[PDB]
Amino acid sequence: TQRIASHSHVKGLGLDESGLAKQAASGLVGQENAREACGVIVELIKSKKMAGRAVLLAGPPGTGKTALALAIAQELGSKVPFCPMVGSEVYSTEIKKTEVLMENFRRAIGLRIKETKEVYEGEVTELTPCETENPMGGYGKTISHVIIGLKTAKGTKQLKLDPSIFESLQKERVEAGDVIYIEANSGAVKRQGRCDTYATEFDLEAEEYVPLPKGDVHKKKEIIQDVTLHDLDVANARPQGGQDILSMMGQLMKPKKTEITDKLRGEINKVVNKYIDQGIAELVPGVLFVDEVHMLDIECFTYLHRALESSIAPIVIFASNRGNCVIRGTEDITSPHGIPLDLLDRVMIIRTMLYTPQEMKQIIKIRAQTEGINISEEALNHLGEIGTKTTLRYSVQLLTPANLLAKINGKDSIEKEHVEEISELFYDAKSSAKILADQQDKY
Amino acid sequence: TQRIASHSHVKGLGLDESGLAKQAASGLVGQENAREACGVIVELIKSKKMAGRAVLLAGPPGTGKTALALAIAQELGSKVPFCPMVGSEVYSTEIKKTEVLMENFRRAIGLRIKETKEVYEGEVTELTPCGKTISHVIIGLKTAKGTKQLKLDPSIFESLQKERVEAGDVIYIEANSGAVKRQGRCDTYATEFDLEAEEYVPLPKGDVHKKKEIIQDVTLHDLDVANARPQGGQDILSMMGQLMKPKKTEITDKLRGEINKVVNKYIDQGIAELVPGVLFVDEVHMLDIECFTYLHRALESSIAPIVIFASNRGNCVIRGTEDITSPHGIPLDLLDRVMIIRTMLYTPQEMKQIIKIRAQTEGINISEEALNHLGEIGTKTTLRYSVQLLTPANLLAKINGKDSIEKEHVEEISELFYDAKSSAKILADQQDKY
Amino acid sequence: DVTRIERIGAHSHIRGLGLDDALEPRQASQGMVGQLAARRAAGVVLEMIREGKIAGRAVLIAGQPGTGKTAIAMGMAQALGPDTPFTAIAGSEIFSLEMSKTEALTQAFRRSIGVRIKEETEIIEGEVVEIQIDRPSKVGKLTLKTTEMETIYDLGTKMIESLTKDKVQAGDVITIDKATGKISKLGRSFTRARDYDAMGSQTKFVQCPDGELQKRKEVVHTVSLHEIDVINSRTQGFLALFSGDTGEIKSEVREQINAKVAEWREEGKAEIIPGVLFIDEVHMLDIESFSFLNRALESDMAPVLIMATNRGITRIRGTSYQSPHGIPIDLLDRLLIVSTTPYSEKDTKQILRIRCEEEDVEMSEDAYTVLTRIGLETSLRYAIQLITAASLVCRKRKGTEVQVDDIKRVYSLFLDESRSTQYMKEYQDAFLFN
Amino acid sequence: DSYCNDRSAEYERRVLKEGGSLAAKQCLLNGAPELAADWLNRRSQFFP
Amino acid sequence: PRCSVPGCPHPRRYACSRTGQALCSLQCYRINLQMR
Amino acid sequence: WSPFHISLKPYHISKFIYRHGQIRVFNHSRDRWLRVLSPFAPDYIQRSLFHRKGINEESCFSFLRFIDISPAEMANLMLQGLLARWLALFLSLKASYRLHQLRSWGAPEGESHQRYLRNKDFLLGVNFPLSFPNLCSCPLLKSLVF
Ligand SMILES: Nc1ncnc2c1ncn2[C@@H]1O[C@H](COP(=O)(O)OP(=O)(O)OP(=O)(O)O)[C@@H](O)[C@H]1O
Ligand SMILES: Nc1ncnc2c1ncn2[C@@H]1O[C@H](COP(=O)(O)OP(=O)(O)O)[C@@H](O)[C@H]1O
Ligand SMILES: Nc1ncnc2c1ncn2[C@@H]1O[C@H](COP(=O)(O)OP(=O)(O)O)[C@@H](O)[C@H]1O
Ligand SMILES: [Zn+2]
Repeated sequence: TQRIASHSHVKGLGLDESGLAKQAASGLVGQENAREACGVIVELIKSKKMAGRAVLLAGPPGTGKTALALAIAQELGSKVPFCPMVGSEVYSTEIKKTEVLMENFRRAIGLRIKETKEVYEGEVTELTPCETENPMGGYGKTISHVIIGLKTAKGTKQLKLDPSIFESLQKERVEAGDVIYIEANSGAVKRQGRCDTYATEFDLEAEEYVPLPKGDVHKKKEIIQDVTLHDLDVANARPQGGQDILSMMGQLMKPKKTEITDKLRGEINKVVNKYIDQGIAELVPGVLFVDEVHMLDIECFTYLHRALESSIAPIVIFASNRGNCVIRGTEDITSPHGIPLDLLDRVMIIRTMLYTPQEMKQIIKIRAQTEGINISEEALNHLGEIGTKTTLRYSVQLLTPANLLAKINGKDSIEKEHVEEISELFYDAKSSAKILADQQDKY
Repeated sequence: TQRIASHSHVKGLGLDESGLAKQAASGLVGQENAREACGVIVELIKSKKMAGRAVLLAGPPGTGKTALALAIAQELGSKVPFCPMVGSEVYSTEIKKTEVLMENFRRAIGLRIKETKEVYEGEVTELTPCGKTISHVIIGLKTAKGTKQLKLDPSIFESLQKERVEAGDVIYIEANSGAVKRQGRCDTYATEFDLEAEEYVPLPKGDVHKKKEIIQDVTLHDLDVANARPQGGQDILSMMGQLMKPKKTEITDKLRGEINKVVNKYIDQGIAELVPGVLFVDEVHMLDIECFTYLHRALESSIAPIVIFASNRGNCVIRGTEDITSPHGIPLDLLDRVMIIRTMLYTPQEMKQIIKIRAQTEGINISEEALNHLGEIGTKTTLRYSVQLLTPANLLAKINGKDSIEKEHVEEISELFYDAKSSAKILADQQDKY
Repeated sequence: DVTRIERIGAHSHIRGLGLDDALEPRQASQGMVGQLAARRAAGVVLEMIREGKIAGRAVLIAGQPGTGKTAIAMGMAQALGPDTPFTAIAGSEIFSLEMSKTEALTQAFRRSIGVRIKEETEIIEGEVVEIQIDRPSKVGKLTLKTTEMETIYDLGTKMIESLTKDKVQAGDVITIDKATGKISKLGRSFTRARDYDAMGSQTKFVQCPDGELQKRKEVVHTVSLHEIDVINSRTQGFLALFSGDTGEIKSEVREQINAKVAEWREEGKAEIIPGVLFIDEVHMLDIESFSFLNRALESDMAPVLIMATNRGITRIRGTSYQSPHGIPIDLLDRLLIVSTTPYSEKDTKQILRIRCEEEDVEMSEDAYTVLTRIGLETSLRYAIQLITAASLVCRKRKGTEVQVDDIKRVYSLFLDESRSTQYMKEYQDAFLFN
Repeated sequence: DSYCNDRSAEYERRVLKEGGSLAAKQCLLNGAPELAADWLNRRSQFFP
Repeated sequence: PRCSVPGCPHPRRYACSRTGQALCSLQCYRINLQMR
Repeated sequence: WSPFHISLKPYHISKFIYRHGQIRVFNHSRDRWLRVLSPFAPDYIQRSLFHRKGINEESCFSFLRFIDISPAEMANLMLQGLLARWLALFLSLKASYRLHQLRSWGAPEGESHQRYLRNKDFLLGVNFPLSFPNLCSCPLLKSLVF
């Protein structure tokens, strides 16, 4: 069965119908004003009205700012793009820092385009060129159509096809008992292989046999396909239909990322507007989430000023555990959250707060009953006391190694002695830092 | 003859049968406590059991650290790989620093493969190929020592055909490997026309068929590099090989595992044997802290070669730490992974013996009173400076018509070519004019 | 006699992580000594790795230089064994010259997850004895031999073209996957290795196959998740699995692989075996790299990380900020920290015996006493380096069991960092820079 | 281009200047040797 | 087509190069050659 | 008007450097061992891919069962150079349309009895909406990739 992450319990923001926040719901506990704020941001995103509105989830390490940013992805659901990142992803060696931001600004916007696929496929039982009873004057014979017999596990039928098909039926080495297909929107015929019925006609033959198709000879579905605008940007920047020397050379060579021009973005914006206006394509604007935003350079921050203002851009979520740090890529310049004051002016900051001990105990209980672990009430009370002495990501994290220790020591649930044994085996940052300072001459 | 290089006189460590140092032997003198330690390292490398074990030669400029490490290579001889590198070679533009260390660690382990080289050569008397129209090719070869028929497979004949060979060409076939070379037309046909666009060569005076037992030396790095990028297979003759430039690249430890598993298969079959060698890192203090922190895996690795580091820096800053002083220019955490052989300054009484060993190697004859003076000026400067004067002094002696160095030649050269400590006075006097 | 490629490295003696079934560590077993607290902790995370139930876990093995942090990791790697991935890197291996620090870590993570697959197959495998055809479409037969049988196949129209385009001959050994129809020559049969007398530029002799000729079976494969990412990066991307040319894989591919592998895991077609990523000397990572680990430890399919580090409260690279271990606090509370403790004389004597057991060396108990003192007055890893050199001096001395006189000899030849530092200061201005 | 004083070196550079093999030349010139074999008779087809 | 050997239901994979009978496995190859 | 057309004298390689000086030639006997001691030999691929000791055991070339590659196609692609790359690529362009049809209309049970993978099922680059087969099959998406 599926393995469990650091966030698998986060199922949503768990808001009331009025948009207020419950003490503990949808796998979250506390942070009520920040969950209420993310409620407003979920309405902001779900409205599709806005571009480049941005929020910064500020607050100390292990206060749930990454959890709330993922809770938003659950409240939106998988139908709209949520594009996660860390500030450190921008440090590509193939492409400039500002262009990696622009790609993530283009991954966070999805087309949702619907089209019919219609195809004729089956084992070909005959090719029967149908002559007309008279040729036209001066010709020995003339064919109005080729009959092709096709079959599948549901049945057989003849198709009547344009005489120009017959060249394609000897370009492909078609012969009766092959299985073939024909795109009804294009009229090109393709060969899949000998049908599996004939796999016993030799002890060996140099072709993979294809299982006899099922469903009717003529097939239809409408299918709704999702592409981000970054998929369109890439497919136009590096074509895949490789029947030319430039494309083969460009496909044998290393598949290097490239600094896509403002012009391609322009031409794609000019075409998807056509297909949204024609009611072919829905647009689903979404979210770009950057965790660890304090890793961006002052060059990257001074690019986000254009990017967050641009009338195309997604909603953007930032997170930062940093205090009054220096802005990366300058020696002196300190700024709150590690983010420049002129970018920090452009973002709606959401304050995230330290947990009180009684919330930590409730979070640890939710982790236990989602990691699959049963724990005694006195052990949980001790584990929340460890949380009080340390941090949430230490105290939560002792649960599994306490479960291994309990299992090995013949018990199907955590008890007091396991939590104090694991705490003796494994240190946290605050206890290890004391051990370093007491030994600093030996390291 | 071979050119006289800066180390060309050192021919071994010059240890006795007990491993104690002789006072002057094998082109070394003095320096005994490091030479005896290098005796233990030669026995270590010859014992093969060890992997990644390492040594640091530590001591001033002009004290034999490069010389003793080359003496180790001379005590081992050609059969065991010794790979020299400068630490400054690590800074590539095409691959990461911590790859150049792994390439050089893989250059210092050799396979040692035996095969009988088998050469057929001569005028071709006939080519005759024997499904219907292909099987194998009989070929006849002739020389002024006799004739043979060979039975070439069709994959050899594909190369005779590609070489545009016909009856009456002179051919070299290497029967192990299918190296087929056309060598021009046999000169018995040098009148087929009066003038034709072929070189004509005399019928070979040698044997038609030569066997040699030969030994192939091939490093694990040759196996890695010759497999990791798709091989050329494009012996000119194929313009596809023009477009894609053969850049170096970061060969993955995903491949090296398979190369180890294949080498194990061939040495278990006994087709090859292994000669774990030495990697020698001159200027080890020139490696970045990132590279030193990679040696904390590479020296531990149960395949690695023996590694010899050499350094002459004091308590300097570790390159690329921007702040951290450490002995020999090496992080203490690596300095604790190496056996340190300390190296010592020479007294004047050693330097005279070095200048004499240099003189008789470099082709000089020297009068004892000039050799006294190259001793004295060595005491004022460095061993390297005194040795450097010998060819200049000889070259003036030759022009002045004397076949030996005498006092006035070396005393003239001493005033003509300044040493470092002499120039460091001039740059402090003439300071504001540079 | 014959030396394998893998041989005695700095951790060769550890052959597990010595634990009773209750995860109680023994004082000395499986080649490990002491560290009882850290070995319980290592055993607990070893059971966490074997369960695989949870993702993005991490452990930091902290403590002084020469206290077993890499030993616990390279021991745990063998208690885990093969069959589960264990990627080990030094922290400076990620500073690639062709991909970002976050890509080189992403590839290091993805190489530590194993997708197991069942695959159903049939392969024919043997010496082709002869090929026969009619001559007009074509119909024919060919005969396969294996050590147990000689057998004949009726073969189709495209097979005759495929065999004749692939140029097979009698006595070649071939394999074909019948479901795919693809031919493959392995070489020429060893009983045939004389019917031609010069061999085409690549040919190889193989022993003829054995057992059943058309083996029909399911096989299990383990594919590391990174290969599934690389194979999809470009149309022939699989060559980069060996050339290392994996230049920054597009994120749209990796999220498609996660979706497909999660879909296979629900259908039961594959099972995801979580491995370990061990980043030895993790303090070498940049702040931009540690801030990437903060999210990489939250994927629903990250490995278990293990790290090790010698650093005190120390500067994080690429910053002025000082933190425990040289690791940021925002990673250090995701980490769960195991602390190793310096050795007692008792543990130090036990380990020096286990190195002698591994190096195949006998020592006097007087020599173990003197060696243990040396390895306690100076770093453990220096005494571990004396014993090989003591064996080599003892051989040269014509001894058999090394004595105190042989230890004191090697201790006079090869210095540790303390005696080296002291004698460096006794000549300090002759070295370069401080 | 490189000149050389040797009959075999002349053959190697002549063959290279002719285009190294019919396979490699057609592969660049026509896109694959199958597309060269098709090009010669796509001459006669209606919908190549 | 099925294995010559009377007890075997499996399809023909090949034939014996000595005896000419249709066959399906090493087991049927032994059984055939030990009665022809 | 036309460019100024220039032809420098051809670069002169002596008969000696051509005969004895080329490492591709004078070292050919050693170069055979670099080709023989190679895991890309079809023999070694089979010995790793199908003749393992353990049920679970760590084999390279496992991916050659899930890409459509013969061990001799892997060997040829590694040892015949860029010509074998180009022709194998052209054959993979042909095969991509064949794979796309089966991949986008076949949906019963699983590849066998609801278990095992099948050949080609690591080639996921066709599954993208915008991959050239799916794009060519879908005339609206074709017009967005102009
Ligand atoms: N004991 C010796 N016997 C013979 N020659 C010696 C000896 N010691 C030094 N030399 C000579 O010193 C010269 C310079 O090489 P040497 O090994 O001294 O360089 P080094 O200073 O130790 O190395 P590096 O410059 O890398 O630090 C060489 O000509 C060498 O032969
Ligand atoms: N409000 C919450 N309710 C429940 N669990 C939470 C909550 N906030 C955080 N967590 C738990 O605490 C961990 C640390 O918080 P997280 O958001 O992941 O780190 P950070 O605050 O540094 O960004 C989470 O991964 C999750 O396990
Ligand atoms: N507990 C141990 N049991 C056995 N060998 C050990 C143990 N601890 C250390 N070693 C050995 O001692 C040496 C130093 O330990 P190592 O783990 O490499 O140090 P470090 O943690 O500083 O890198 C190595 O040769 C190692 O194999
Ligand atoms: Zn039967």
